Amino acid sequence: TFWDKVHLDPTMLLILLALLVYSALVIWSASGQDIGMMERKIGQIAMGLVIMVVMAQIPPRVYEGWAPYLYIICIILLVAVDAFGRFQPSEIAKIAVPLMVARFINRDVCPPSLKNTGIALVLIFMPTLLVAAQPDLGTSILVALSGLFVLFLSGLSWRLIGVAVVLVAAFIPILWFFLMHDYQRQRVMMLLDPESDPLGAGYHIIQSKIAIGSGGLRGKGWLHGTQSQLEFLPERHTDFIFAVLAEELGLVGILILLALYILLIMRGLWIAARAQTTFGRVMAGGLMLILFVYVFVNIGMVSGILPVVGVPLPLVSYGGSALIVLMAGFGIVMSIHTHRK
Amino acid sequence: TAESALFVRRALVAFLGILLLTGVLIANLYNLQIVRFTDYQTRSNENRIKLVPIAPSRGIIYDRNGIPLALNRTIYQIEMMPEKVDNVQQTLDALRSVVDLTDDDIAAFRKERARSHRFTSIPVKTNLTEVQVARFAVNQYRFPGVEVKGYKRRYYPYGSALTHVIGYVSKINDKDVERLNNDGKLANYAATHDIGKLGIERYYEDVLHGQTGYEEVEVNNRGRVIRQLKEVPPQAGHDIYLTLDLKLQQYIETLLAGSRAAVVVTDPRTGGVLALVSTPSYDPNLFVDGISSKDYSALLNDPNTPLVNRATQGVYPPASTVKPYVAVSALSAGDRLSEWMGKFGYGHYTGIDLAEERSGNMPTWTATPIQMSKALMILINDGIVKVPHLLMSTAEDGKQVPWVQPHEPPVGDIHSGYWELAKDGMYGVANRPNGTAHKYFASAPYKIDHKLMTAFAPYNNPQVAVAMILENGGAGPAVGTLMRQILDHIML
Repeated sequence: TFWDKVHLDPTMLLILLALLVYSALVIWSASGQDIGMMERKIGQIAMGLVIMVVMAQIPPRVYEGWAPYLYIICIILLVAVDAFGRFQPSEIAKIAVPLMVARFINRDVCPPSLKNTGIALVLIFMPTLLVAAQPDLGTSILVALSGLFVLFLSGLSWRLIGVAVVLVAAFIPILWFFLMHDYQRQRVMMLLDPESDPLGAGYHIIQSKIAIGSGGLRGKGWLHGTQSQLEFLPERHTDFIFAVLAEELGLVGILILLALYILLIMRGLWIAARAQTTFGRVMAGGLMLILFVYVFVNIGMVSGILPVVGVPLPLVSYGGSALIVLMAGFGIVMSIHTHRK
Repeated sequence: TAESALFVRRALVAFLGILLLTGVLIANLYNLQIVRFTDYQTRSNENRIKLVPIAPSRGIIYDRNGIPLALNRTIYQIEMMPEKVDNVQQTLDALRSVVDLTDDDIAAFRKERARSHRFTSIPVKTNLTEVQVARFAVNQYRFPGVEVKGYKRRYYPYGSALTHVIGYVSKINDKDVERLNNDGKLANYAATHDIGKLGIERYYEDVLHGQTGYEEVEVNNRGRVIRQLKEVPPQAGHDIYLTLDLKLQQYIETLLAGSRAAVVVTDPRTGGVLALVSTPSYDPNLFVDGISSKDYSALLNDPNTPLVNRATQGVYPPASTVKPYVAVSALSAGDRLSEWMGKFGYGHYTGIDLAEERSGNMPTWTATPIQMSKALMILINDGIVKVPHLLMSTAEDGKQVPWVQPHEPPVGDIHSGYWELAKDGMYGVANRPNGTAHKYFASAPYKIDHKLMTAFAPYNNPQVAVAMILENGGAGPAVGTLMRQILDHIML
């Protein structure tokens, strides 16, 4: 009963430490043996651990109580950043909107009320998605899906989901016939097909595919030490760090990384299903599902199937904001897990 | 409680969804790197598999007769990788000792050493001679990473003949790179280094360029394609067939010489522009093969202003050339004349196949020679409007398709005698003693300070219409005699 006293989850902390060590080694490989970048990455990891532990202390009831204020300040500062033409606060958005959504759900009937509550939640969503999509679309998808998972887990009626799916699937062909004007549809095809149009947007994706094919076999390919050819694709240490991982570790490295990511997701959902109050029941689920969205979006990026989108791989890359926000999510999850009654 | 079970079910569904997505990703990777195992096929680590762009064979510009106008030869260059050279200075000295490399070339290399994005090719020498290529080939092994490569640089066999009309292709700088980024065209332009800055090379830049190829070639040391695996064929630029008569172009230029000026001969029947001429016509090969700052500056400040294509950029007052059109407007209307001229084409882009065209001003007066050509075309056609297009045809499945004129509201009514009145007036001016141009076409067996003049020889069913300007009076005889032998040569 020591970890609970510290308000930390041993299993999540251990898996996250293993994944952080693996990320450190991968960055060493992908940094060109750069001492400064490795020092900065270790500093970012330490800051992430500290913020995770700090966030794991404040009780979930405080999270529910302050969710309205955090959401309000986040929306105000997103309106600010969208205005004036500082630090990109989308991380605050994707850690805040699930909180506000979970609070609003918790303050209503057990399953959400059709077009009485779900409409309110989606209306909370739309300003956030609009503000986080006006500058760029990448983080907007994450911001939406993160709390759409909260709504889905809250008990959103399958009737509404099916109706929406049917309506969108009926509107797409109409968009595919009446709104198929030549250059709009051509641009849509270009965006949808990354590997297409080489030498441009698809240039780096094709280089990444060549990288993953080369030394990507289950035979581990060439191992570690930057014994690779991965400066063909720039920013090999931030976005295509998965390309570096593949080319320098084979298929086994990718499988191990994905196994760690799925283990983290399973533990998070397992402790979310045990949360007493519905707010913490759905918040942890939303956080874990958005983490998997990160993983899948980035791996599809590098393997060359999803459109072009700037979603850094979770906590295995160079960059603090994404690391610290994921760590804060994990801290919220552990607080929910340990505070219990 | 109910909520616990509901959340458990919804979380299980989401977990199954993410498991399916993970399966999708793993299947992608297995297909991409396991089944597609030959993506490396690299026995020696030093080899790469860089995705080499394939520049397409730029469309060869022909003319009416069909002879080539601008060609594409293989010019050789000295290439090396900055990041795979043991000693830059020793290698540069060795180049100086084998290919007589000049210190100015060293300075240019150093300028580009930083300018050119790192981790890529860097050129040092241009217009490499055959003897130098042979020397490098026989002593190639004595250099760390230097390799000679031949790159198709647009050749203009007639050179100063058609430079403003055909255009020139010059190096892509950062401004062009960002301009193409705005249009998302870097994909189709990665291979090519020289891109049209004017002439037909620009307006039909996309037509004459076409889709650029690419290839995944496993290159060993010295950057040699040895294990080409995947390669989309490059869509060779469609060979535009201009409405040009190169013989007429040469004749006009030869009879022009120093006289600065521009000549826009045309053919009202088909709408083409038989001869587009500009006097200075700086040599185009200078721009293609790494024009230096000194020569470019000399051209820019040159009093003759060779960089100005007088056919389009030349915005000059038509003076008396507008009299037929004002007469037609008056006969068709018993500042409305401004609207009538705008309908004719003055004051607006003529649709000519030259993106570098200055529209000019329509006072409510400067009109380019092609604008006068369009006005005369409309005059010949009794109001039917034809764009002064230079593209007679292009390359297609059938390898030839005539240029289709975009119909637009014809001015006035065709079945009106007003147009014939203007034609008869011009014919009388050209073939009557009271007329000023009579002395220049009296002996024609067939009826026919800047100094401009426009006319059409075959009054009955005209087949050639001309409008040209003699800048600052040129240096030869009066423009009338010039057009006289121009017409004489046009149909003998």
